[PDB]
Amino acid sequence: NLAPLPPHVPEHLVFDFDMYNPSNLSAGVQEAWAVLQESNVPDLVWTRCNGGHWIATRGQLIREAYEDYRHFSSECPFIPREAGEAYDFIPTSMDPPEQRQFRALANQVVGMPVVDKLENRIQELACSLIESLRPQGQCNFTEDYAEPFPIRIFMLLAGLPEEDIPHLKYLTDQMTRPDGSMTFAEAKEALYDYLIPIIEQRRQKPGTDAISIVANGQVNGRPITSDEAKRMCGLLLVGGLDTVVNFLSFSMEFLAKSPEHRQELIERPERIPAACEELLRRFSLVADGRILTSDYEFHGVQLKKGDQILLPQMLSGLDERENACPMHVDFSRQKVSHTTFGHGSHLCLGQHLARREIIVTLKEWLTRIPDFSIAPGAQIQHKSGIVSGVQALPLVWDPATTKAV
Ligand code: HEM
Ligand SMILES: CC1(C)[C@@H]2CC[C@@]1(C)C(=S)C2
Repeated sequence: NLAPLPPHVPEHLVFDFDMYNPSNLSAGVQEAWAVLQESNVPDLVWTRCNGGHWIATRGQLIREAYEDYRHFSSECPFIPREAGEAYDFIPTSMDPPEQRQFRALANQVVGMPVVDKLENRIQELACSLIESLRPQGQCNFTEDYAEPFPIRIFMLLAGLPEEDIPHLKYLTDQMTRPDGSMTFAEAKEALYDYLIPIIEQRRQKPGTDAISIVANGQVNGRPITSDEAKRMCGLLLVGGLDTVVNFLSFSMEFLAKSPEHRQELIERPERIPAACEELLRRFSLVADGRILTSDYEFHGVQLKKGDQILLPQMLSGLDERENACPMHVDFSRQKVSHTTFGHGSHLCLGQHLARREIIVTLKEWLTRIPDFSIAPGAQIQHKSGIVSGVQALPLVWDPATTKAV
């Protein structure tokens, strides 16, 4: 289902990439995207899929576009347009200067100082989940760790019942990796139905949780509105539920396949932080975009007002112009160049949280379960979307090679 080419699009710029179902998905999600970076592909292409939109393919262009909010607006950041249109998260669907006030508040809730305070729980949960798995000699890493670990921490931060996970996780998934079961607006609405009563409750009787702080916050000298609080919280939920979860699975799949990388981390732990960056580069997984505010000629291509453009954060670090041998995992790269957590004014506020969760997992897993692999005859399937993911990750190990702590 290709959309008819608009008049302004030169036929030579056409490359029919489906962000939701790329062609070489079997080879892995990052590799399926990386087709965009082959020599036969222009830097800036138009795809007829998902209603027609531009895609910048090179880290240089992606960064420029991300910097330029005047031309590339966040108003409609999701493809397809109906999703971008329904999209009303804060701060994400706002441009500076307006964005700034909302960002400052979101920052109060997820930033460094929160990470620092939660550090002990993160460590406690990771150790507990791992120890609980260790003697089994097998899990479903996606269901058994990648989900619970980051989610439970978010749940704790947000002061929401663990019981809500399944319902919430379903709705968030619908947003990044649409099933066809529900449209964006429907999904958005169901999440909002969820949050409304809670926000209400927390404006009346505040707690110390993230929702309480957002609901009762100050933006541009006045109080946040209920609707504004709803729209921030909605974003927080998607970030909490859908990011760290998927990343861990890519990373753990790689480690399961690469003894020499595991060993490296076991023997030279000083390297963890560097490896975490390298994994964030190689297993980058986010792709959103912007909307043209006006007619604009960008690197010799004429963009029309209202045109959406995908600026895949995933792609920058995979670009050979940015990193030599991109598909190769090297913990000792002199410079790890990525835009995994975004670029420009929308840089990921939850990054500090994400990094802490990753580093803990690496350290803690490797400590107890140094030797593991993918289950014999399991085929690992990746899934593409706004946030890419791994369907299931069956791991096996010999308990006798594990270490209790
Ligand atoms: C592996 C982990 C994650 C990755 C790769 C990631 C990636 C991103 C990207 C690419 C953006 C910018 C999007 C844009 O420019 O359209 C961003 C923004 C954002 N993310 Fe993260 N994210 C992660 C984890 C999280 C977590 C754990 C949270 C906390 C709930 C979260 C909260 C946010 C917020 C609040 C923003 C918006 C900042 C603003 O618009 O000013 N992220 N994320
Ligand atoms: C990856 C996303 C595009 C999705 C919606 C905003 C975003 C930056 C976070 S955090 C979740």
